[PDB]
Amino acid sequence: PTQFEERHLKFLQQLGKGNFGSVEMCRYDPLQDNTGEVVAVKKLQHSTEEHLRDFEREIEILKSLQHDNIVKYKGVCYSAGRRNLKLIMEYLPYGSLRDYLQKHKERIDHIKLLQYTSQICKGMEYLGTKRYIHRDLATRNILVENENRVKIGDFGLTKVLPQDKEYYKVKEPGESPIFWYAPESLTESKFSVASDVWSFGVVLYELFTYIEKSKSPPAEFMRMIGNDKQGQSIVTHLIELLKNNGRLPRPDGCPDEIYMIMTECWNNNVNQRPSFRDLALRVDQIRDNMA
Ligand SMILES: CCc1cc(O)c(F)cc1-c1ccc2c(-c3nc4c([nH]3)CN(C(=O)c3cnc(N5CCCCC5)cn3)CC4)[nH]nc2c1
Repeated sequence: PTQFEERHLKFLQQLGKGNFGSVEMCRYDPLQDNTGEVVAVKKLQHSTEEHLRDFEREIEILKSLQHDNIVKYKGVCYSAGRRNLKLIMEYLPYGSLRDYLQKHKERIDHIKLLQYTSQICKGMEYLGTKRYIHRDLATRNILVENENRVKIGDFGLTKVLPQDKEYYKVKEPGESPIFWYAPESLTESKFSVASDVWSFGVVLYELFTYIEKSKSPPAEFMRMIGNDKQGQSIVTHLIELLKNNGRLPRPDGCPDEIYMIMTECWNNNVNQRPSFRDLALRVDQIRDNMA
């Protein structure tokens, strides 16, 4: 069932590419008659021992997850051995929520945005039960199954909390999604349920801007940082801005109670951010009040 042989994988098209790995749309066709299931397949380009260990950890996390709002794991292809593993996930033709929302915004009202928001909270609450910190919550990493269902994707950075600590410190982090990071993640590389809640605030911001390009978190933070950037890195300007209570502005058209939720997620103190359970409850009630 979870056994996939390289000889039966047929390349259909490219679906994405990072700095060290990529995603392809393949058909898994053991009958060789083109009736096989279409799947999304991840592989690494530059396979260093550390990238390999991270990839194996991503696969172990995916094997453990079964939820309606989490992308379905199918298996792994071990044909070329440990050095060239391939991860097999369900293929979702609607793609990312970031792209789907930009494409279908004329048929996606605030009530629909809140239905997606609730599903994301539910998926996140489930991750929390397993002590998993997603670390890359963003609309580009949430996938769409249909008009009524979204699923949390890209578990490439997901970490498991230590048994006795409420945070995981990442010893050696590569290129990071800084405009979605909590301040303690930027300054101390500390990741927790509370830093996933901060990122969730940024996701909610993305949704309510309807992915208007000029309003993206990098566009707004870069404008807020200003023109006079001499002497310090962008991460340094970002750390200072957030310490001085600089925040993404309220999208025009955004309900006040939704912006209030974002501002609470963006508390500088890890211990003062809302829980995903409370976020689901609040979002569900705002959505019920709208209709
Ligand atoms: C296997 C990797 C993985 C690992 C995980 O830990 C995880 F949690 C989830 C996934 C994962 C990732 C993407 C998945 C898609 C998908 N479905 C579409 C896309 N992705 C893009 N898309 C495209 O049309 C597309 C997008 N970008 C392209 N690029 C952009 C950059 C390089 C040029 C090609 C090409 N096609 C529209 C449909 N379905 N299932 C997936 C599952």
